[PDB]
Amino acid sequence: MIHLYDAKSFAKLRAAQYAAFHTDAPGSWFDHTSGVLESVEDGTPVLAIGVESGDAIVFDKNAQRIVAYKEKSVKAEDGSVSVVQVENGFMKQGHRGWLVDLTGELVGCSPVVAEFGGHRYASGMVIVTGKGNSGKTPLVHALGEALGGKDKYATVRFGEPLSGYNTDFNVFVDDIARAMLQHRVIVIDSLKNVIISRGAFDLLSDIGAMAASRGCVVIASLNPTSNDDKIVELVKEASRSNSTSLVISTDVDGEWQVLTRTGEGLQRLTHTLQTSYGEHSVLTIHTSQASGKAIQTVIKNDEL
Amino acid sequence: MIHLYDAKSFAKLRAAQYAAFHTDAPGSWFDHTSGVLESVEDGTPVLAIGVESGDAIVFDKNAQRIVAYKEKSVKAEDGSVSVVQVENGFMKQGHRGWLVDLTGELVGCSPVVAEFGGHRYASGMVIVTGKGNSGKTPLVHALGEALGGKDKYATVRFGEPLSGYNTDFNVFVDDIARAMLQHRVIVIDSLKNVIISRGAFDLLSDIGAMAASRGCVVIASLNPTSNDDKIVELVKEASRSNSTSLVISTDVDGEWQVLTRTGEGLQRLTHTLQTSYGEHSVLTIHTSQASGKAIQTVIKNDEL
Amino acid sequence: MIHLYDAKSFAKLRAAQYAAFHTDAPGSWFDHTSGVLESVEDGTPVLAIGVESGDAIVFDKNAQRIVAYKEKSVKAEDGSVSVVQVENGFMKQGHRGWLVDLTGELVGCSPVVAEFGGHRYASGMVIVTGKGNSGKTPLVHALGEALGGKDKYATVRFGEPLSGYNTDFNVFVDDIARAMLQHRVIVIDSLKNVIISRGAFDLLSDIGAMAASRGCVVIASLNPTSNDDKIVELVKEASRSNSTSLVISTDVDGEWQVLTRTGEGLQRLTHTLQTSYGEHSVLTIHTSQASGKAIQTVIKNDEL
Amino acid sequence: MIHLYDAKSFAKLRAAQYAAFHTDAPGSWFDHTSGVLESVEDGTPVLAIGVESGDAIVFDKNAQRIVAYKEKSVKAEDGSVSVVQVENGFMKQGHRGWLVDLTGELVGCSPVVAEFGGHRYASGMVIVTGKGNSGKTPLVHALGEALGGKDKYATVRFGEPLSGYNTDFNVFVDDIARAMLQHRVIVIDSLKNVIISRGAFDLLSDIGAMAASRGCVVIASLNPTSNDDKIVELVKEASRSNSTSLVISTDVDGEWQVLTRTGEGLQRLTHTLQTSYGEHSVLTIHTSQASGKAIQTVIKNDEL
Amino acid sequence: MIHLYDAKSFAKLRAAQYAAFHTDAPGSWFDHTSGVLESVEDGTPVLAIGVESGDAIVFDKNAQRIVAYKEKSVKAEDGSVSVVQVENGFMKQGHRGWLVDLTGELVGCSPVVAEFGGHRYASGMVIVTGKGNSGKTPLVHALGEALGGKDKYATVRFGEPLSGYNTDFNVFVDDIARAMLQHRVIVIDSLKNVIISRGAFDLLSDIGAMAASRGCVVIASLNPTSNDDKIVELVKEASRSNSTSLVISTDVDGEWQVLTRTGEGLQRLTHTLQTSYGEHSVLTIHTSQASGKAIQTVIKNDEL
Amino acid sequence: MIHLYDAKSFAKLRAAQYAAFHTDAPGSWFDHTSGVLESVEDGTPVLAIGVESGDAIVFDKNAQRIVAYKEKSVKAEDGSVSVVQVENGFMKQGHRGWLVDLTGELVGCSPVVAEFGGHRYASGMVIVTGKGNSGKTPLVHALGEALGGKDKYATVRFGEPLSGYNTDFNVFVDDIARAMLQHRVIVIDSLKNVIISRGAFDLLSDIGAMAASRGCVVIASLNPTSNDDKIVELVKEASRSNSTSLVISTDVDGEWQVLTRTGEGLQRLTHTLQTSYGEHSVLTIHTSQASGKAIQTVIKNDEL
Ligand SMILES: Nc1ncnc2c1ncn2[C@@H]1O[C@H](COP(=O)(O)CP(=O)(O)OP(=O)(O)O)[C@@H](O)[C@H]1O
Ligand SMILES: Nc1ncnc2c1ncn2[C@@H]1O[C@H](COP(=O)(O)CP(=O)(O)OP(=O)(O)O)[C@@H](O)[C@H]1O
Ligand SMILES: Nc1ncnc2c1ncn2[C@@H]1O[C@H](COP(=O)(O)CP(=O)(O)OP(=O)(O)O)[C@@H](O)[C@H]1O
Ligand SMILES: Nc1ncnc2c1ncn2[C@@H]1O[C@H](COP(=O)(O)CP(=O)(O)OP(=O)(O)O)[C@@H](O)[C@H]1O
Ligand SMILES: Nc1ncnc2c1ncn2[C@@H]1O[C@H](COP(=O)(O)CP(=O)(O)OP(=O)(O)O)[C@@H](O)[C@H]1O
Ligand SMILES: Nc1ncnc2c1ncn2[C@@H]1O[C@H](COP(=O)(O)CP(=O)(O)OP(=O)(O)O)[C@@H](O)[C@H]1O
Repeated sequence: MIHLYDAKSFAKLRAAQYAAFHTDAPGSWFDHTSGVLESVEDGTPVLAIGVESGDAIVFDKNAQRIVAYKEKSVKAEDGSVSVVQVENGFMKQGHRGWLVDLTGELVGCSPVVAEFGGHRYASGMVIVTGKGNSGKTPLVHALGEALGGKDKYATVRFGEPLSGYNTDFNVFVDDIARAMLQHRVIVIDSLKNVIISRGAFDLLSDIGAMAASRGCVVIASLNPTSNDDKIVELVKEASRSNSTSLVISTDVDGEWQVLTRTGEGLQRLTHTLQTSYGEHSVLTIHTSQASGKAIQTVIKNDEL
Repeated sequence: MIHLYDAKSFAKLRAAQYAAFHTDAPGSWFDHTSGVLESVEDGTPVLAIGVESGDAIVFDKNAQRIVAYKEKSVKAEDGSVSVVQVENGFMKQGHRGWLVDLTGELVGCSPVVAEFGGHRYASGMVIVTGKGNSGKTPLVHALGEALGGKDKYATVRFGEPLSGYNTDFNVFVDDIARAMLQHRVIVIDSLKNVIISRGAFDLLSDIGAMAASRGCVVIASLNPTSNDDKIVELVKEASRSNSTSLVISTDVDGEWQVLTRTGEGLQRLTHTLQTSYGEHSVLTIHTSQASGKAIQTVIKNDEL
Repeated sequence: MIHLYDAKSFAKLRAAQYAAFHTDAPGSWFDHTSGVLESVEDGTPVLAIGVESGDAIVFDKNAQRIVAYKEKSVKAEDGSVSVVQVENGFMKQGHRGWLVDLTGELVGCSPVVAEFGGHRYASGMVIVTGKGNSGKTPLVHALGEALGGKDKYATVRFGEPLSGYNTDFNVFVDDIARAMLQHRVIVIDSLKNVIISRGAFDLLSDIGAMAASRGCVVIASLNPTSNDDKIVELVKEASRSNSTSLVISTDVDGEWQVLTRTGEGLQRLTHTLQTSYGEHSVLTIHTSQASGKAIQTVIKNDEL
Repeated sequence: MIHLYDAKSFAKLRAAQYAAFHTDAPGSWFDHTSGVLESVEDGTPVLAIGVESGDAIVFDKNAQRIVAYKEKSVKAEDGSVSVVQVENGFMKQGHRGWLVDLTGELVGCSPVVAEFGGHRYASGMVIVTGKGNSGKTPLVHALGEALGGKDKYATVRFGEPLSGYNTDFNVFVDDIARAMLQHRVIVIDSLKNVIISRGAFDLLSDIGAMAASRGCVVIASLNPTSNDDKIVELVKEASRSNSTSLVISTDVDGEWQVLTRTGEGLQRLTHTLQTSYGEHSVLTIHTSQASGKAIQTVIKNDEL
Repeated sequence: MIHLYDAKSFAKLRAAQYAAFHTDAPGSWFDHTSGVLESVEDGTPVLAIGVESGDAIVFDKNAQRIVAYKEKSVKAEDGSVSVVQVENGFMKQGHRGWLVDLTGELVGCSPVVAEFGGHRYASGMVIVTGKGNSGKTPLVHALGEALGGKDKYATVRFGEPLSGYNTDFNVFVDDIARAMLQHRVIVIDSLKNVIISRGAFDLLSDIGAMAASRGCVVIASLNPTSNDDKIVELVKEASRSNSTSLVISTDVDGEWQVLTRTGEGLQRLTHTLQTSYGEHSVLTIHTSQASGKAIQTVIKNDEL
Repeated sequence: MIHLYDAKSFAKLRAAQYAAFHTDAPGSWFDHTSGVLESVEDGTPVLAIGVESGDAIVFDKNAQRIVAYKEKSVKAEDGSVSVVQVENGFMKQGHRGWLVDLTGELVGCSPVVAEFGGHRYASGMVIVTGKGNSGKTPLVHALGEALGGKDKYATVRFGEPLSGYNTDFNVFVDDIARAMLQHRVIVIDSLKNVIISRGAFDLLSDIGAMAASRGCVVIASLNPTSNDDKIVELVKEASRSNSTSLVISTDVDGEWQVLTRTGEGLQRLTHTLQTSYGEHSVLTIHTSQASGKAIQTVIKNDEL
């Protein structure tokens, strides 16, 4: 919905967003939204995500797909009215994204999802990319395990010529939806076949906000393989604007750079990670500051 | 509608447009249009805006979406006839934009929306853009607060991978319509995912006139990230022709240039703004001339 | 329809086309077609113009839109048959343009619409463009007033982020049709949003011929802003081939050059105008030869 | 249909094609097909041409449009079967082009349409083009009158911002069809708006064969105005492959070069024309050899 | 269908493919397939070819178009099932290409179609192309006569602005289907208007296999006129991969190079042809080795 | 489905994926999945593959196409639900790929399909490409025979102008499905006509995963002929990301290099092959290390 502000209420919001990343307990936002979700009347639509065609499928709090749901309206304090309807397994009325308010007045945040090795990581979408010899898949799994901490991370596999890999987009968004509804740390191995159908474009622009609102983190590998400048710019835009955080490889093998967005219009943070391989290619992240647009852009041209 | 002129009535029109920006009390046009809107019969369609498909959703004077409205025709002074009809929540007959006359013979104006720091600001659409390190988001919010003055400003959030951000275009236009019907100062944070569906193209060409007719101001951040010459020219065209005013960053951090259109075919005004950050990135605009097309173009190439 | 000719009937035609521009009384063609129109049976469709989709809306002699009209055919001398039918407000049978013959055997002319400052001006479509500091809007209004002479000119406003400006294409062509049905001097302030839907392409291809047939003149500002070669070439094409006359700015502020097509197969004329500003930006045109395609192409490259 | 040949029957065909251009009486083929057309049962479809959409309208021998025609089949000696059906003014079964055999075994000819100034001219389509100052419209009309000889030529006007000019493609193909059915010499002023809908593409590839089969000549002006390499190649392809003859301007004003195709796979002929203007821009062609592909290509790059 | 192999059956297949070109009696495969076709039940669909839309028309063994055919299924040795159905003149079920097995286990061959001047020529599609002064049309006809030998060759004429030339794609495929069903040597004069609808793309990828399976040869002229790199690469791909053989012009007038594919994955053969003109441009081919991919590519760039 | 992991379950998975390629008995995965398939209830849909339009056809365990199958759902451990329904021969509900779980928790593997000449080869999709004089076709057949070992390999022929070659995409995917359902070693001779319809894009994205899941290998020749950068990049992408293994030619005729993906997140292996020709072009592979992305990219540019 829309929000109204004066100098004072804006200063307050800025303070709360700052706290959502820097001082709240890591993973607390996820626990809070998990509660809001379990307070939902059973069978009520809580999330809608676009399929290949541009249509959306809808799920309930138990990650069950709702095939039918008679029209229902809800007027928010905003004055606006939200209407949801599901016919034959597809949304007839409503919108993509969360169909229940998980944030209230706490919007534009980057809820800390976890702390590891002395650094706080943001919820939302993290794109792992870069050129060079550092492997993306091993890094995505090591980050998944690290941010998970005491919790197991969820792995969504898509579009790789390996055994058991799903290659159907519609199954992919269904896997993604279920993961976000049930797990704080999510790994997506291969955004590649996504980088185009209306569904893929929707996913690219919707997932980061979906995750940030839930307080969960989605870690997706994006190999900028092609040298075709039209998708190169797409990968770069995804890395710059549809991602809450960016993890990109450097000149030095095994070393990565993390760029974190801490809130709407706030400064981006940056830090470096060292990594190494153990048996069967299992990678470990070793544990042993603000950046301006100038810096941001320099990192981005690495994609060229 | 169309208007007829001879030298004398054209001169009177030019004098009136001049006063609409330079001498009318700031924000008085907004108060005037609020009265016109309130004098509308309850349930009568006053505003139509396009959704993603290119279809239009319609609202009444109370920012409530009209789903059913029997065909009704009105013949204007012009002799032309306006016909409106709404079926199943969508405009069957009519046009995008204001469905009631908010202007009469006072057309082609840039109704002054507010005065701040000794400068008059126009209603209509303001695009905040530019390259460099000066942040756009902090600026749109500071400008929203400053032009709001005694009034709170409305914030429409769209397409950012942050908590509570809507990413569905159809919800976005619903938020925009309601904001313009109820508030004089609006902030749109992120025109990014707009820069393409028919709905997005409609918004870009419709919003400035909608707002200028209402006497409200829509301050939209537009980060010219991509270097893909096709959207680059789209961003530049938007900044040059679809905006009533332009606020662009300079070589010096914290400093901005404001290019204001004062009326149809009138000269543009320019002035500079100095700004600084305080706690939690809250930005403040400090407060302590005509330009030609050549100057205009020079600023525009900053976009490259 | 088609016309048959031999050396003699061809010479007569060229003599008559020459007269239509060079010796006929200014604005006499418009008075004549006004006569043809008014002598039409009430309700008879007289003009069809394309809407956005490519469909056409139809008007009667009083600029009223015909929503229903039973199929009716007419056989001309040509032997050809014209069939017109209107269903649910849209043309089911017929063609875009004038539905009644306003020309007969007198075709291929640029009927003189007015004489001002010692120069004869042609009816049809005039595109006012060019790069530089010379203002397009002040110029079209000044031309409208001057060619209007004793008569007021009609102003059609479209696609500008200013008050009261319509931005819906379908309302635009309805405005245009009515203006041509009722006035000899018409100004369109902004073909910009036209420069693409089938309706827009249709308008660019139809308007010039429509106006010339009626003996009215349509003066349209076309700011060649974008540097995107695809539309830049569209602006040139429109300026070169869809315009009966071209008024383009020069290196000297306030100075313009006029290129006039005087008839089918005839030479273009050229003359220069000096102008100056008075109060509130009201512009005045001061009063106080054939060209070859070489000259014409040179002017055209000013668009680059 | 298909044709079978052995060395002897092929040599015979080659001899007949040679005679169709070089020795038959000018215009005799037209008279022959005129007879074949008048021997057609009244109301039977003889010609089908594509409209904008890609559908085709059909005419009878009197250039009357057939709106209904119950399915009918005809087996040619080829063994093949030709079926024609017209429903609601549109061909339901059949093909574009002549629906009655006008040629028999005499195919691949370039029937001499006329002789003038010591040169034989071919039927089919002639495209008049080129850069420079020589005017296309005056030349098309002078050629029309010259080839007409004792007969008047038919003029089809399309897409020019002049009085009485039709701008609707569907009316244009109807004018073209009628002209080919009733006249040996046809002039089309402006193929411009054709150079894209399926109808325009069809016309470009169909007209030359339509005319060549009838023994009529279609003279169309094609101004290679745009510098957009995609249509430049289109104009060049039209001039090279969809035209039976090409008339192109040279470095010297008033001088033209004619390139004539004399038959399928035969050598092209070339000659030069001198011209001059009389009163009201009436142009006269003064009256007082084989070329290879090398030569052909050189002429074609003139279009660049 | 699919075929299984071990070293031994693969060796036998390679030996059989070798003999299909090098040792079988010229044109014997065509005689063989004629017998297979004649043994088909009357009315049974034997061949389907695509029309412009991408739909397919179907024929019986007597080159008669089938408009109605009740669904019928046949299970091949492969285990697969072929189902055919024809409704309202169009294939409802089935596939493009031969609907009956003309090959059995003899697949991947280039059945020798004829021997002339001491050289064996393959069935399938032959594209005649190249730049320079050597004429394509005279060559396809001379080759049609030479490979026909004791038999007349079939000529399918398409898309040339000459008398009796069909320009409708749907008639073109009907002519092609019938020719291949009834004649061993076919000449297609003009693949030009093909080089795009789904039907045209289908023809390019289907014709070579259709003909090679029948044992017939289709000699198509392809004039690489345009310099538009996109169709240039299309012409080159057609010449390289969609043709069983390629006949291309050299630097010397009248001299051609013949590149023949002898089987799947086998080596290509090359030989040179000298030619000369006689009366009325009738060309005669005078009669008085393996190449590598490098040579292959060299010839191909001649197309640039 | 999705899988949850912590450090320990992840290490086990990587150990198992390593084993699937490095130590499991060659071809044992295929025997295992053959077991899963045969234990499926007759009639149960087991595999869905896309046809040209983007729709999917479905097969049972016996490679028979299912035309009708009433909606049936199944809930996996994942909690997710799989729903399959087939109407009129097409999948109404379900997804492309395997409709029955062939992998369970064992995902992301490249199951060893065979061992030949001291090298283990992976199941999944192998693309055989490269520039130069080394023949693709002889190589795929030689690999098919070698990896076949004691078993015959299945050959799927598509898009070549030779006898018996199918050129219809829908028959192609039916051939492919049947081959994977019934054979461990499969060769596709020509993905060329695939490199675009939704079906083609689907195939390129699905086949590798399908084959790897089954434990079968699909060897496809892909001749990178065109120099059109758009498809050149499509060939690289397919070679880089849609292939489980890549076999590409070198500077030395007869010599190839093999790049094998050994598992999800694992390193690629590389080895070189020498080959030679025997009778009738039958090729023999002679029998007698990890790579980094740098190495991999260098190989890829050989495509340019
Ligand atoms: N306290 C502070 N001091 C200096 N700069 C600050 C600041 N707080 C915020 N900023 C700057 O404000 C800017 C905020 O970003 P914006 O320019 O609005 C684009 P964004 O929306 O953050 O990302 P986007 O363009 O990908 O959507 C950044 O340059 C940030 O560094
Ligand atoms: N009094 C004055 N003296 C000098 N120039 C004036 C003037 N009044 C207006 N102008 C110029 O007239 C021009 C008016 O704008 P125009 O070029 O006609 C269209 P616009 O207002 O720029 O809208 P647009 O950019 O969307 O097309 C500007 O160059 C303005 O500076
Ligand atoms: N008396 C004359 N002397 C010299 N040139 C003349 C002339 N009369 C006409 N022309 C030329 O003939 C042409 C007439 O204009 P048009 O009818 O438009 C034919 P065009 O200009 O060749 O094609 P177009 O439609 O692209 O402009 C112009 O070049 C005009 O200058
Ligand atoms: N007797 C002869 N002596 C020399 N050349 C001859 C000839 N007869 C015909 N030719 C040449 O044969 C060629 C015939 O043209 P082709 O190369 O087949 C292309 P076309 O079909 O004529 O035109 P197109 O490519 O635009 O469709 C021309 O180069 C012509 O000069
Ligand atoms: N005995 C032999 N000695 C050397 N090279 C041979 C050979 N037999 C076959 N070849 C080569 O093997 C290759 C066979 O062709 P491939 O590249 O596999 C596909 P193609 O037959 O060219 O069809 P395509 O061009 O449509 O893809 C050719 O380079 C051929 O010269
Ligand atoms: N033990 C190890 N030592 C060094 N590198 C290793 C490694 N194990 C795996 N890698 C590297 O990690 C990557 C594993 O391949 P993938 O799973 O495909 C991730 P990627 O290659 O970064 O993305 P991709 O899918 O585009 O190939 C490769 O670069 C591989 O070389």
